[PDB]
Amino acid sequence: CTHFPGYLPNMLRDLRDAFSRVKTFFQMKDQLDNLLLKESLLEDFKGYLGCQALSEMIQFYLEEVMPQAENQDPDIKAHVQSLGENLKDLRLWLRRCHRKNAFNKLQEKGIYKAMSEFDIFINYIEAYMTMKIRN
Amino acid sequence: CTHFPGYLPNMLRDLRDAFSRVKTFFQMKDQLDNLLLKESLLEDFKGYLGCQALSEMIQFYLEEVMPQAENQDPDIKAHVQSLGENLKDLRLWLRRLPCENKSKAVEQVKNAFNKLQEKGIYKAMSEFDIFINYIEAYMTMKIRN
Amino acid sequence: VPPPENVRMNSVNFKNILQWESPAFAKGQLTFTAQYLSYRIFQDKCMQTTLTECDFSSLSKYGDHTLRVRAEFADEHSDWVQITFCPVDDTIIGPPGMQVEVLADSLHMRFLAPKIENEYETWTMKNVYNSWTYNVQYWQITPQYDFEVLEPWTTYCVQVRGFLPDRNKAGEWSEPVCEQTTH
Amino acid sequence: VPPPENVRMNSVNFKNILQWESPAFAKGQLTFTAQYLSYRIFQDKCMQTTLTECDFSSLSKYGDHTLRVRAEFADEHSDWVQITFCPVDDTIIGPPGMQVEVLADSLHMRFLAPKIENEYETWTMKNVYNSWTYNVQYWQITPQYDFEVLEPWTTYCVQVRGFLPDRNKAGEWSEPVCEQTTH
Amino acid sequence: ELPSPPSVWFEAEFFHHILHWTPIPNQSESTCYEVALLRYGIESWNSISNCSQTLSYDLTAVTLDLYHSNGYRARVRAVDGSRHSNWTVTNTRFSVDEVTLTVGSVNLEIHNGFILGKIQLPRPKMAPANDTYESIFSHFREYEIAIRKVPTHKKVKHENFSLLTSGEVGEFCVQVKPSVASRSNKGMWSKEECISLT
Amino acid sequence: ELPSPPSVWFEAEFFHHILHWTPIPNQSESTCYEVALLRYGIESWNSISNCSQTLSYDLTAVTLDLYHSNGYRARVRAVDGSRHSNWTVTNTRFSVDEVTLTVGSVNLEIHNGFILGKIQLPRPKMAPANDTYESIFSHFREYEIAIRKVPTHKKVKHENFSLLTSGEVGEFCVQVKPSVASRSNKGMWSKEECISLT
Repeated sequence: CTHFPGYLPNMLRDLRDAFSRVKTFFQMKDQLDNLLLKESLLEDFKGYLGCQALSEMIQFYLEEVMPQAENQDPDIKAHVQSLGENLKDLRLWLRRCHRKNAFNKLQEKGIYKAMSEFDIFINYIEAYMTMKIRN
Repeated sequence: CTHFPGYLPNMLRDLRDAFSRVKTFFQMKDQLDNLLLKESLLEDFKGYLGCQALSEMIQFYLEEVMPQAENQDPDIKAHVQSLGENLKDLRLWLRRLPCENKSKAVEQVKNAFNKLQEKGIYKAMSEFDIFINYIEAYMTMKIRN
Repeated sequence: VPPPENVRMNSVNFKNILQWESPAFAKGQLTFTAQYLSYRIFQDKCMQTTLTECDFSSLSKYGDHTLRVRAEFADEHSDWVQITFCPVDDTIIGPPGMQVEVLADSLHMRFLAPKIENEYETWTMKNVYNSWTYNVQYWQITPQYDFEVLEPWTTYCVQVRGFLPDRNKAGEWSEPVCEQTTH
Repeated sequence: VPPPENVRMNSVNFKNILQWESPAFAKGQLTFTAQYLSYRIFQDKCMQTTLTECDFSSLSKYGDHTLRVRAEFADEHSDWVQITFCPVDDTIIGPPGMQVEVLADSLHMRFLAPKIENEYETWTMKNVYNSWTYNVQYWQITPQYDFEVLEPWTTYCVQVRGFLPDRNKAGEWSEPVCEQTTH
Repeated sequence: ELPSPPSVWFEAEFFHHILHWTPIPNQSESTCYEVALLRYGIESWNSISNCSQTLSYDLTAVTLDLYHSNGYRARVRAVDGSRHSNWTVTNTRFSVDEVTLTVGSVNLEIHNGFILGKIQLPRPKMAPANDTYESIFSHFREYEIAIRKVPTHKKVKHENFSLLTSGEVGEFCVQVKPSVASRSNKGMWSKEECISLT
Repeated sequence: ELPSPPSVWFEAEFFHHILHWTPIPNQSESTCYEVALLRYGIESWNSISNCSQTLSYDLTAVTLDLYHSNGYRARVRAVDGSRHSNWTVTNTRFSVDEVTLTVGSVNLEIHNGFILGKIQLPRPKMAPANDTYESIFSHFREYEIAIRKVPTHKKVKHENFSLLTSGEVGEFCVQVKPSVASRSNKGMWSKEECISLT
């Protein structure tokens, strides 16, 4: 990427130390000692397709948990929003890094063409499946 | 796969032959001989991020175009409904093959949180540090190689 | 709003015609729907037909389809029984046919597959099924790859069914297809 | 509703403060907001300050931030100037400091960087940019791997700046620090 | 004015892209017909002749690349001297799946322990001979064999088959119509075969 | 009832996991404290003693796996003979991010043309000796160097450094404070050293 590994350590430092601000609260109230340790991240989702589960993980945190837990206790909320932002910055550093319009140009005729080139689409799903199968 | 390679001939035969019913009308109405043939399908989409795109194209076929082209002309609509059907039947036998082989753990990732909704809100935000240590875990793999 | 019940649908060799036993009572006649899981729309297969026995062979072979349905009055909806079909594996195997020999000195049975009711073309189920292998099992014998080759006057005689090599499964038996013993 | 204009945002060492010269005219004082591209919610991040220049140093230093802003009367909305930031790239580099020698017979300068004004912890610009390497250029010279050690009585004298290997960039020079030549 | 062509259609056999068309109504002795070809990927048609008096003119020689190419567009255009009618063209791209496919040859043989037959896959001489129908449809191909006595059917993906007559005697005749398992192309009944086992 | 323990927290330097807790106020001569431990992945605690009377207790021998292991959680309950109070627990789970880092040793030497410093990396005997300060923190290590005269600092990535004193004279003392740039663990000023170049 754009000489990205020169930034990675500092970004991880920013995520850990930013999290530390709210850790004292949530860790102190998560008393039921459930042991889900998210084992799967490295032992699963590797290879290629599994990875995207971690991109889904990122979006899971940013949307699913951040603005609900933000109101879970409302008085101190900047501490959790700045953490969601601080992981969104890493998602953006994934889009650029390692991890149709011309159709939409003619809307009125592409409706016909997209449903007249379907046989060639079949021929090509056949063609590149015959690559994806041998290797 | 789930004997997906045993079915490979029938699914494509049925998609092409299902397409054949409306082909006369669709190729007849797309008369400007534009040369957009979705060529990139075989020539591109290599790598984890790139490979899933061809699938997105699959979803375009099954979802984006099929159920609109069904009502675009209503008299022959089974013929386009059959296009949506014949791409869901192939996608469903796909992913179940690194081009589409999926992973089910990512749901243990979330539902075990939602198990205790009031308290998982807390625990998902008390296990954050280990999340850091695993994102770092594969960072130091993805860097070495 | 007494709903209809006791649906029995025989999809043997993919002939997907349904029957829901629509109730003929005063509040049991009014409109009903047979929605399907369309690609996106999730549309109705057909409009209220007083006879519940709506065909659903239209469903594709290799995937699966939900049969979400309803029945209703002007101001009330009657209950429904949404059975999802996956005809390749959620089906019965039709009884295969066969061509049978009459020669006394040697019997034969060539197996033939069941056929899907495709209006447009002519098809054999073997396109849909990949490991097809006939099984003749009657008073055990078993067919060769496509057809069976190679007795005292015993009335115990051939019976045949569809079979799949790895999803060993049985169609209606061709018990009717008796064999001719000879001196 | 005469809006404020002539935005100049000074990001030297990540103090992301803007300035628009809020107008004191009849329709130019009342409330305004500075919404941001929050991870998803897209929330507000400052209330009305008579000075348009609300501080925003809180913004992260490696991502990018939308500066969606508005201004309004109770019954009318004013204009706005959405400068998108990416503080790592879209910023100025401060003037370096130094640790300085007093020996006449041999001068030395240990180089020293600008420091980020982080309320929570302590950081140095060198930390943020991993390939940092100073450039001292005066009457061209370039600093030794880390620090400078050691002519006619010439008043042409040191200046120092930050430099980056691949993103060739220059902070403001540390020009004032003249050196004492000697016999 | 002059009438447009009544019907303009593509007859594309295996590497025998023989165009066929209906004539203009009330054609003159001065009437002529054009024949044309176009391949998809090309923005405009290709021409075959200033005059074809015949209803048709093979464009194969230009259309040799029909099988691999993205597709084709073809036409015929009747003409009567100086005054010319308009063309009638194929709205639908000409591909192999429009092209009735066919095989090269079939045979029947009797061996010591079984009968055998070993078919041939069309490879037209005009076609560039390095590439043959056998070569393009590499993994998926499927063709029906009908066997009847002179005075019974199965679907096969292989050029060779054996049958109950393997250790038997009698007069049986065979036809083969090809297809592609991937494509429902409307095969054409290929050359016949028949053999005596007696 | 009797009061539960007020607070239970960790003073864990490099490989010294000494659990610490404040005792009950006005403890009797009969007063005792239980000690317990828990590791994530286990559903229930493990015991260390029926009574610990001291204010603190080393768990190092069971906590040897702290670095690879996700973490640990511990607690105390006060007891006075038969009658026992309820437990007090470590609110913040004890993980690697709690461990205060330090180095093994440092030195000062004078060469013909330069000064040098060459650190040693801690591995305690109780630790499983395969692992050491070098072994867990495989890629990143970063430590500040302080050099002062008897009566000055920079950030470096490497175990070895030379400095302006390379050609100089004087009495200088050294401290080294380690860290990990990818991490926020609060390093500690490591063992001192001092040498005169004068």
